[PDB]
Amino acid sequence: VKPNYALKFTLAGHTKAVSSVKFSPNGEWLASSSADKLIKIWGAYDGKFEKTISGHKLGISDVAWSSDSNLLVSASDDKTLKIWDVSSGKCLKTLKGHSNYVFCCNFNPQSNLIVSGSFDESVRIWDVKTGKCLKTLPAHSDPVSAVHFNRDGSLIVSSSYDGLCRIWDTASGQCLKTLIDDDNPPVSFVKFSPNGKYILAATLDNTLKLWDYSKGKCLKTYTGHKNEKYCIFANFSVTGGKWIVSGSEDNLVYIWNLQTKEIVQKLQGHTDVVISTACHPTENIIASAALENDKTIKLWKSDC
Amino acid sequence: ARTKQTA
Repeated sequence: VKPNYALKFTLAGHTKAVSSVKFSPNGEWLASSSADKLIKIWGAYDGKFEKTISGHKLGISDVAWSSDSNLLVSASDDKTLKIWDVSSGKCLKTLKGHSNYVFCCNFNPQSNLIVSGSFDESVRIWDVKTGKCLKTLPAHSDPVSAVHFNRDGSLIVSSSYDGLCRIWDTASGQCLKTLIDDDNPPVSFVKFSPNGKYILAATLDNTLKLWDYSKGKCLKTYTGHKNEKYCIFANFSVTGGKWIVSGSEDNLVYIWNLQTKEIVQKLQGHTDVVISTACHPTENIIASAALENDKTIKLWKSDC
Repeated sequence: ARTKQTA
């Protein structure tokens, strides 16, 4: 009925605000990106610092893992993405084409494509093997805040400050669905549900919404947290109870019951906006990370 | 960009 997440570790090392944290698909690692231009890798279970990956010329807004846990991609203010060999820390490829900050990135499940979103209002799709841009989508009329592939990589969902969430056919680059709200708040984050049937979209009016995008139907609204300013990550937690997990501008991590929408836990400890949270693929572990007053990542563990 | 307010 309610989880009992407790703080296990606080991970310090970044020298500016942290921007995103992501667990490796194999569950061994956490990767973090920062405005400090660095990616850092941490042990998921003991919180032990592992290595720093460097090479971007400006801050990084996002990082994402390949399905084999062997590669990372990062999205930077320097207008590029970089693909990294996790093992060696070496930059394999630099993906060039965006004309403004790259804000968000993700690999497909097959890990042969990367999708990116940028302040240049486009979504791009890249070949992992060659580093070539395969498609540029004129996706939105304002910065693209999030991009995510579904369970088999056949669709991309994008979100933007323009107030829209769009679903795209990966192979053709065609927009299959636009979700709209008559009051048109900026959409600050989106991702598919693990089963691929739903999208979870954050808007800058302190709400998260679960949509059946095929039917154009909003099914659940999660409220009570603070989110009017930043592009904060949200998550489905499915290892124990079925929850929704998000950061918040009141410095807390919020956890809701997915079905009932009840807040079941708030995690206190950070001293700035919790910009990013991530859920461990197999264990009931959450990672959270915070902005400039804080600069730390925390690891939390629950029995359910 | 993510760590500042741009909206």
